[PDB]
Amino acid sequence: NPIPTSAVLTASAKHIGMRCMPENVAFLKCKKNDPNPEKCLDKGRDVTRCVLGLLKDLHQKCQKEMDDYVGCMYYYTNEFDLCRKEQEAFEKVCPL
Amino acid sequence: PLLQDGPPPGGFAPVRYARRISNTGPSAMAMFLAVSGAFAWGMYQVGQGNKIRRALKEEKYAA
Repeated sequence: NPIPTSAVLTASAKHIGMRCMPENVAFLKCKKNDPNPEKCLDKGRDVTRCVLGLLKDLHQKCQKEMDDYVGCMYYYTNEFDLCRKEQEAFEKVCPL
Repeated sequence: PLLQDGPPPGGFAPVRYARRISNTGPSAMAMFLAVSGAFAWGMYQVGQGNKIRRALKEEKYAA
């Protein structure tokens, strides 16, 4: 449901970095070999679909505790150390 | 008028004029030690804080 904006993606990067690891590694290896966007096209959809699935899962499982996290991250321009309150409120319900 | 101004019986109270010195404040190596120890402890604290800031920045970059 959420649009993959800057705030949501930065907020959920913690969960992306442990569930999207193989797809991200594959895309990075593909991009390193050749800079062609055309050649990296096919691997550029696997990561997109897996990240969107993760965002859907996080939105459904952690609904109220993620909207406030995204709102505060957008408010403070993605600075983790400032608030952090909705942060632990977020991994409290999402177990990562 | 037989009531001239003058000192009271027994004279006036003794006074001081010899430049009493208070000698206030820390003395000798007290300030030097208090500054050197503060400098060392503060440098250690600064190193610890820089380590913490480096950890924060590297986790931000890992995000």
